[PDB]
Amino acid sequence: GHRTLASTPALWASIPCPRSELRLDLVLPSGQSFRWREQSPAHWSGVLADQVWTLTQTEEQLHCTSQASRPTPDELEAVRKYFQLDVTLAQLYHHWGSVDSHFQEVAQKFQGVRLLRQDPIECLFSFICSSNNNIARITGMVERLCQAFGPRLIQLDDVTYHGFPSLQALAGPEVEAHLRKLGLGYRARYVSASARAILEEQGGLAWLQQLRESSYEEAHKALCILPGVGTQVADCICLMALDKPQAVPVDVHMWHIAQRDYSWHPTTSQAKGPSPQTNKELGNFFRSLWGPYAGWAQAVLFSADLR
Amino acid sequence: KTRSSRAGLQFPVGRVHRLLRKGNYAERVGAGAPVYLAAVLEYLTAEILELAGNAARDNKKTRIIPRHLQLAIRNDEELNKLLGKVTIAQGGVLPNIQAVLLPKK
Amino acid sequence: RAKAKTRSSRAGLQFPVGRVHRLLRKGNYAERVGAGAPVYLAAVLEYLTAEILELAGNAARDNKKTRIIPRHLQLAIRNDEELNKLLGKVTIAQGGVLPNIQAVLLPKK
Amino acid sequence: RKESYSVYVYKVLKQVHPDTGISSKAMGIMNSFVNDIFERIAGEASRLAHYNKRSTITSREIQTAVRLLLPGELAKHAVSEGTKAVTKYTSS
Amino acid sequence: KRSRKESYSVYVYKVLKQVHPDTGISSKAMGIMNSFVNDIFERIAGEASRLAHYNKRSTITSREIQTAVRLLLPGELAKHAVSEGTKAVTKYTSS
Amino acid sequence: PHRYRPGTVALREIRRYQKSTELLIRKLPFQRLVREIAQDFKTDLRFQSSAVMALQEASEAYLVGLFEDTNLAAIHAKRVTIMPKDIQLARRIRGER
Amino acid sequence: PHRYRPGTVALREIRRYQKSTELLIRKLPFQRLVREIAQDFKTDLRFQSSAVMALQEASEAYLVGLFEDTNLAAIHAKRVTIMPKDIQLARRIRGER
Amino acid sequence: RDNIQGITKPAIRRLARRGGVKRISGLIYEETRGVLKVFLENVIRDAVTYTEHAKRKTVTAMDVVYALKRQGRTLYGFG
Amino acid sequence: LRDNIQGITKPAIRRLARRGGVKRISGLIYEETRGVLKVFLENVIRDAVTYTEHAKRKTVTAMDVVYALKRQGRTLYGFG
DNA sequence: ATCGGATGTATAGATCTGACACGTGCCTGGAGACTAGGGAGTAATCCCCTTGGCGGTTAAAACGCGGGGGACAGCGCGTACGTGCGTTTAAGCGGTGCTAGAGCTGTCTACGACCAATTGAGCGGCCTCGGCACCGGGATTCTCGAT
DNA sequence: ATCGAGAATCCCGGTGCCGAGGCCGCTCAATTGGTCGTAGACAGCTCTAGCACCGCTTAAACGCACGTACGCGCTGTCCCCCGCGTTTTAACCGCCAAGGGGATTACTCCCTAGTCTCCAGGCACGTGTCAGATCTATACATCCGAT
Repeated sequence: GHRTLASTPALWASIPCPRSELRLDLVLPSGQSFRWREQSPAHWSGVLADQVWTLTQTEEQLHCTSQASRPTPDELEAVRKYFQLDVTLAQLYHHWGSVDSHFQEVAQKFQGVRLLRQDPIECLFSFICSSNNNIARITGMVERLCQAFGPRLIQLDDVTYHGFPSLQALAGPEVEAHLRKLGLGYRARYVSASARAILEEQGGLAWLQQLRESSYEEAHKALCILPGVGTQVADCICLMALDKPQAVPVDVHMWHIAQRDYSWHPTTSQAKGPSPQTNKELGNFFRSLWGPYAGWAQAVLFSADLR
Repeated sequence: KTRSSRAGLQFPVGRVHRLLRKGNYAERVGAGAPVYLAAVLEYLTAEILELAGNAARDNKKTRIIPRHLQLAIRNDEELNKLLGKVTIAQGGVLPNIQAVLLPKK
Repeated sequence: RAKAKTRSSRAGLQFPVGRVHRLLRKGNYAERVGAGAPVYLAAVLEYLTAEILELAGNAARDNKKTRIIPRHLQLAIRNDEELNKLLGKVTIAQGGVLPNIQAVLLPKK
Repeated sequence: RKESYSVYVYKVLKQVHPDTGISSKAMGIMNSFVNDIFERIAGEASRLAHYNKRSTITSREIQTAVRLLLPGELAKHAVSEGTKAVTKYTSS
Repeated sequence: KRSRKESYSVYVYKVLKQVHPDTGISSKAMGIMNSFVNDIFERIAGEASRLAHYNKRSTITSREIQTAVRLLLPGELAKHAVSEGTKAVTKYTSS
Repeated sequence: PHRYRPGTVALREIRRYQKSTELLIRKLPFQRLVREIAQDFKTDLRFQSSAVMALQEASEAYLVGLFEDTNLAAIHAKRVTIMPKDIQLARRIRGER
Repeated sequence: PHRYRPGTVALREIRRYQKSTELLIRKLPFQRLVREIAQDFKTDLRFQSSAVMALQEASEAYLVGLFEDTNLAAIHAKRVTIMPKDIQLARRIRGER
Repeated sequence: RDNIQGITKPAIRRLARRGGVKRISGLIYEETRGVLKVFLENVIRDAVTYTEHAKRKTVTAMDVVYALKRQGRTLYGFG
Repeated sequence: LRDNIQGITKPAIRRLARRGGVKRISGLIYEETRGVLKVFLENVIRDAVTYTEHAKRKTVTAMDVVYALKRQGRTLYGFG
């Protein structure tokens, strides 16, 4: 079964990390990644760097674990990179708090909300399933998508973990029809259609991976081409999988936050409600308010608004 | 010489042709149109008058009165349809009684 | 020749006056048509259009629909008494019927 | 100098019943009937001419107006009588 | 080209936006409005033509259209229509 | 003495008035009613005699037609007597109101 | 089990077909009927699809109006079922008979 | 100056008899007076309006015939 | 073509009655309304075909049907 | 009124899309500006016909009973029509292929508008007499108790 | 369950009487010739949408098995609308007056048809910009059989 810090002590390794720098309960189930489950209280399990892990935290430490031994230093580095631990959240909160008193009020109660370094492919298809949907549902869809087309890893209790599907697999024959039986709705083709476009028209995996060196403007532009990947989804990918920290998603949640917490309204736009250019304007508004890491500040308020 | 006699009619072709133009029903009017209209008017008048004369003779009267016209109109299922939504003044109604009203035997 | 100004705007109108005047000429209604008759008629037409469009917009807002469909037009005509009297003998294409059930048909408690 | 069809209705009455008379009280109804039928036919002929973008009222227009207004059995005889009359008028 | 076919679409659209500046209208509704305005135009014009013939007149002035409006439009609808139409005629006469 | 069973005299006068062609309505009360109604639309209105006569003929023709329709409704409802339900059913189905 | 009472699935779908705005009759059978009727007046006639649609819509409106009048006539006779006698009564009152 | 009561009870009975009616209820004797008043108002409205358009002060029979024809109840015998 | 009035099935009549506010249906209603529909369609199609023939055409357009309904007394909006 | 199943609506970290809105090219129908003649407004006037009045007359409307027959409520029966479930079926949709005639243009003709002269017909106007309404007497049809 | 008394309604005969209809003058609109202008009859060409077929999906029609609610026949009650006698009252009906307004005549003057330039409002068409719908799970709200 799933390990716990108390049951198999000699299988856990720690990483210096204060709760002020990271709160797993505020990051893993908040819509960034849909692959983590609190199988046991305060213990989150999921796939990280092609293998299963269980993570749990004390006050100043982040504890990590057919493994038959404690995580190695090399493996632990995989975890630090996933949580981008070289970035000091305390410095970011300070800055955002200094230029936005509302953020300061919220930030007092929701510390440790950071951003996850992610894999481009997993991020692209998970958010293609994020559209017009709720986190609870999205989570199920992504799980069934991985069980059906992803590599089988290991089994803990009655849970069999799977790696994320490859482009070749998602581009396979009759994938759409399968995913509709798996309840993906119309997003089923979006998945099939985007895998093929990438493989047969954009120059495969290399095309998506190269975007990480490209500019936010370029990257976002490149992604909007893919079926199911309009402005909100593209920004999600840029921010969470392509290292574009200034990329601000503009969903219903950030729509409400802007309105009630900043009394914001479109000025350059035409419409008074959500539209492609009002959404674009809201994004710039947040960028001019918080700066270069505006997307990360967005992640904090979004997580807090879920609560 | 008269266009009524020349067409073998009794209704005035000239008068119908005047009324057709004065009434400005269209910019122009044909020559056979008043003749055709006069013929139709004559035939309808003959039909009404023939049934009215029969109805008047049925009641031993050699003079036609509006009651005879109403009886003749209502006794023909085609002419009644043609004049379904119109009233003959002092024409009365068609005598009928529903069978339920009639006394028990 | 001065700046060209339409007769519809001289009368502060929206429905056309030249078009209505031409139609009156070409409909063979009478030999001559007065100058003010097309203006009046256009005013009556625009008022009636504004009335029906007001009712249709209210019906559309009640149904939370931004655009106006024939169903809203038919419902607006049937709800208002005067317009229903005006358009009693007129069928609206795919307009539907006014929702009503006779009280006798309803169940007993 | 009002104008009425009393003379023509009387002539038709003499043709259909040589020994029966008509009261002027009903002859007024005859006038108001022939005038009404004339108005009803000419109105449909005018609409026909305007419908087909035409500007002339012809025998075809009147015949179609009759075919539209009068019912089956009466309209067949009306059409036949009109056709015979116009044929005779053209032949003469 | 498909010939000059004269429709009231633009005028109806202008009235609709002057009444509710943020509501669109479908093509079926414009077709119905076009048929409606043509029907009412034919009805009022025919009635006024009948008035012109009855009074043995020769022209259709404003007051025959006024009388036709009072015959056709029921009650307060006719009242409002006459009032606004006389407003428009006075505005037109004042150039 | 001699008393007719009820209904037989009620079936009589039906034949009499169907064969009849008079007006069945007193002329002066109807003329005064017409003038009273015309006051609501204009003061000091004159009427030709033939105008009042035509109004009378049209009014009674309409009333007889309405009574025929209500009679059809009355027999239809397994009844013999007219009730205001019949007047209103006939007016509504005909489309008057 | 689960069985509904006969009064419910009537008012249900009465509300539905008063809210909705379909045509309620399959298009092709009506088209073939129109063709067959038009055969008697002329042979080898070709109907514009809009003409068939207009005929269908007008027939739907006429039949719904007739059914409303028939329901009123049925309710007048202390009945909730429409009988044919209701249909010819409504037609007779309206003037179609 | 109420004059609707001039349409007496026996005249209403006579009209119903011509309609072909055996028995009349009491409430008819006022319901049909109301109906007749409504119809006369509707017709005389158009008649007086025609008189106004023609700028006369007498209501001719021809105006009544026109008004009746406008409502679909054409009348023969006067014009 | 023959025997096409049966194409208007009993469920179609039931749906029409339900739209018309009718709660419950007898048995002879279907035959009676098929007869009524035949009569009404004959009445409108005769005038439509007459309108078409007067224009020397072999195609019955929606415009002629609209004019025929206007004469019949329905004045159908929408089409043209 | 209460309660557990059936339905119905709002919503959920967006996206697509057939329909609509809008911009623009381009003409053709509306405007501006003149004249011409006649339709309509206006002043004067005359008759007639609608309004108002009075007095006799009596037909018809109001009123009051007696009663009986028809509306109405209740009630039992029975059956047929609503409802649900499984089984055909042909409606509907997408696609392809073909051509009948709908819809335009082009030309020229013959058919109707229009005007001048002519003449007869069908409209007021007037006078007669016979078809028809009315009164009365008598023959005989339906109704309603007697038996 | 079929006859007389009694109204009641035709049949017939006499008796006025006032419209129906036959002449008569006439004058204004129908008829006839002739000229000129353009609506459309006839030819001809294009293309489009109506028809015809065909394969596949699947919502919808059909048929059969229930079972309970509604149509209908039957009884009993009571009430209110008939038929009829009696009283009144207001409508008919014959006069009278009388003057308001509808019709008619003769100016006369502005108002709209007709025509010729001249131009921009609206139509046709080509791109942006979207409101409705979207698969399905879920959180409620709402209705309905059973209690």
